[PDB]
Amino acid sequence: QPQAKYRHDYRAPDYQITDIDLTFDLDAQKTVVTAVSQAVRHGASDAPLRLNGEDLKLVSVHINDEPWTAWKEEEGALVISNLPERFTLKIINEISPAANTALEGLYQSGDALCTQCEAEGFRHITYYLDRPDVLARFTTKIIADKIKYPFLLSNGNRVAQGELENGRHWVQWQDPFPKPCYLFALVAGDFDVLRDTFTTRSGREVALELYVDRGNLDRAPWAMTSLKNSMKWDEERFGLEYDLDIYMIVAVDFFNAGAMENKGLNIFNSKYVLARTDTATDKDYLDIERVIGHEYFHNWTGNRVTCRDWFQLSLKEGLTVFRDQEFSSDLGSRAVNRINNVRTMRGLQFAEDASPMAHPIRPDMVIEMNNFYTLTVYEKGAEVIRMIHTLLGEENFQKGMQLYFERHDGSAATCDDFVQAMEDASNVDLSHFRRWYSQSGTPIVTVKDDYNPETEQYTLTISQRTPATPDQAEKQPLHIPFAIELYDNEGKVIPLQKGGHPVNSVLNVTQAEQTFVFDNVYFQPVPALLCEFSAPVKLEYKWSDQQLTFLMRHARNDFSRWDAAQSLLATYIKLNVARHQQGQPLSLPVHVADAFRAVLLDEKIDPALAAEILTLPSVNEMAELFDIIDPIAIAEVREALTRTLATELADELLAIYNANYQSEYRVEHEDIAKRTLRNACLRFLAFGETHLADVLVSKQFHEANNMTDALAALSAAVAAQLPCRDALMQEYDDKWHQNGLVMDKWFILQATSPAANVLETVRGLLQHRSFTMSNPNRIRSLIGAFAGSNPAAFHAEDGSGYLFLVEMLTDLNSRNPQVASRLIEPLIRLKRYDAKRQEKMRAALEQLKGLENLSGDLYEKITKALA
Ligand SMILES: N[C@@H](CC(=O)O)C(=O)O
Ligand code: NA
Ligand code: NA
Ligand code: NA
Ligand code: NA
Ligand code: NA
Ligand code: NA
Ligand code: NA
Ligand SMILES: [Zn+2]
Repeated sequence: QPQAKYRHDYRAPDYQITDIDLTFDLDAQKTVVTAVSQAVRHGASDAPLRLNGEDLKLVSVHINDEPWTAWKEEEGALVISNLPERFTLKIINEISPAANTALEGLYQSGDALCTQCEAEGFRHITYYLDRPDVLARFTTKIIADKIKYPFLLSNGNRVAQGELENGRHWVQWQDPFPKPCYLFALVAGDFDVLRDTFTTRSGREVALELYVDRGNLDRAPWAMTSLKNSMKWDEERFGLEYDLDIYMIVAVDFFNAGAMENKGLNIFNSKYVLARTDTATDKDYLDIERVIGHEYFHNWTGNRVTCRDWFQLSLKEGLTVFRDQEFSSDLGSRAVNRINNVRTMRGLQFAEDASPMAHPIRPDMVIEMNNFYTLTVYEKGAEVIRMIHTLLGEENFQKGMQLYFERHDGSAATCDDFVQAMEDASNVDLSHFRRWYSQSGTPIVTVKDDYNPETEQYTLTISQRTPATPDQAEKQPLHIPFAIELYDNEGKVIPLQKGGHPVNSVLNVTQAEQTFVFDNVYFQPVPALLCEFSAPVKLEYKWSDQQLTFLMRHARNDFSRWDAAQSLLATYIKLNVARHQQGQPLSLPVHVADAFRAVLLDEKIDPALAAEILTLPSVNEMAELFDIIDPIAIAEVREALTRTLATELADELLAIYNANYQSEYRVEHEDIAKRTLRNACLRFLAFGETHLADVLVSKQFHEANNMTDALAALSAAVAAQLPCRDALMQEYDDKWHQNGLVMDKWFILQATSPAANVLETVRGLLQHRSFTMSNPNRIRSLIGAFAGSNPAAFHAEDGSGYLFLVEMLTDLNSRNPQVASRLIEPLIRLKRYDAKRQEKMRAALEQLKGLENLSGDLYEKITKALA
């Protein structure tokens, strides 16, 4: 079983490879790879060259065309001794794409051949320095059957091509930018292609090419549009242009993650490309936008400046996630973006940071690097970049970006390099701030206030601490940017000031305990605290219900209104989960329902914001409110809350639902906001009087002129168990079974059903004609959704959920360890549950621990969990 690697052990490579010339004789069963690398020794004279390789059949090794005798293969490697200081290495080896079920390296996706090399997949293709601080100029020649693989793509530009006998042909590509090998890509296959052009602001014309399976061309234009929007935004906001002549994107159906930023040749999960208005939701559209942007933004933050080592992953991922969010936010509703990203942080990433798998955004120890493409590295990473932006402001932040690229373009850099550039450009000290890179867990910030009428001073007393995590026992105070705003009783902002002088509204919370005093506060204020979620922390402040509804009515930033609503609900969620556990039904003060009534009827509230306030926290967000999670109580309480609101607000709900009717479907931000509000009302209405509800939901499903409205109705039928549910579900199956992406939404609904027999229906679905264990999207939509988004069923008291997940992981461990490791995440959270649940979950993990051929991916998580 493999060994952890440690950040502190980094050392510069003994050898570099500057140029590599690859040839593939491609065939599904047996591909022959010939790799000619120019190498240069940088370390000691007697150091052997250690090349990484996995599942390779070595055919030959030459050094300057001399067959080499001074080498040996060992586990995962080829070690070559006694070398000159500079030489040409030539390796020939074979691999087998068709046997590759793990989907890393060169593998088969339906009838196409494609690659996934990040993190360490290139070593599955040939023996190489598969580490991202080795940067080479690639030239890639691909030879293949002309009829099966008429398109032969790799990074860069086409520089040669020819025909051969026996119906073969080849294309050779060259990419002038030196790159680590995780950015290599190869695709071969037969595709429809949508071609278009973007002209950069300095007048460079870029050819854009989107390759999709035959018959999918009608689902390509949105993705192409989003790519152009991405290129334009990166110019306007960051000053960055694309740096090559062609930009290819290939949509493939078998892909473990969302997409991959391979230079000039991104490969995407089809989920994040294909859309038409009858197949895809507004959410899909905005996800496609996000992910096309993200991969495009990587061209600079990732490709032109790469990562010295994998412990620096957040250097590219946090930053690129921050960029995708700023892009979505600039183009769409900034408040909705921020809100959703906060919901992800509080509801999903916080849970990871309290799990056995916790780590800092820049990890210190890793066994299987594929386990570290996480909510923490990505989402918390972005929150960290956003704290830098909070602290410097946009103008200085952009100077730091410029200094970062000027210093590091064409190299592999570290997180620390990025911070240093931000500090040097801005003259803001971020010494203490760096601790966000090295410390795990979610800080808890405790605030106490005092208003003094004699002195006309408001004083905040702010504390922080981060509990210990399983990985780190010592924790220290962070540099928390803690934004506030103070409101008088009409809703006007009170200027923050002290001893004659303006005070910055971003307070520097750097110690365990400190006090901040504001002068010239002539009237007792209501504060907004942690505005725009200015740091990724838990806030402990004893809000009154009235302060919160005041904020819902007057806070200047949309986000603060949302967040005040979430704090209002939180008290009553906790109340009612304790009640539920004692058999007591839901209790909600009248004035709380009235605060939501007011939001429904305030015509001055942006519908984008109203919709989010009227979207109740998910069962994951509700779970973060508790020390011990009771998932059955949480789910029953969320249902009961929804039915209570539905009853108390029925007439207003119906009215706003009807008022937001739109006969034209458009993918435009104002329209999306109205629809989102409409459908937020629908969710409550689905839990009204049974007959009204059944009629309204069924009508929406049947008369929808787009998938957003049809899915929302179908989902409501499922959630509220309405009489029409089985018929609507069967209709959607009959209509859409041949379409995987669309059936995924139905699999999710099945898996997250509140029906008593959900598990049984889920097992049955393992034989459904649209399901297959060969496809990660199907896996995640049916199995992963059950385990991860239906905690109430997953955690059924008879333990049937755990046994089901064990059976599924027993298969996936061998087939596709990365998807297995995604799916195991719910079981590793056992210590958040009660003793009886812990016990069955430990047993399930001990069973897994005992699997023959346990993957490293699962071994890592399972041993942290059982600790
Ligand atoms: N989203 C993919 C790759 C990326 O960051 O673009 C992953 O989890 O690796
Ligand atoms: Na190099
Ligand atoms: Na990536
Ligand atoms: Na990259
Ligand atoms: Na905007
Ligand atoms: Na991966
Ligand atoms: Na507002
Ligand atoms: Na949670
Ligand atoms: Zn990324």
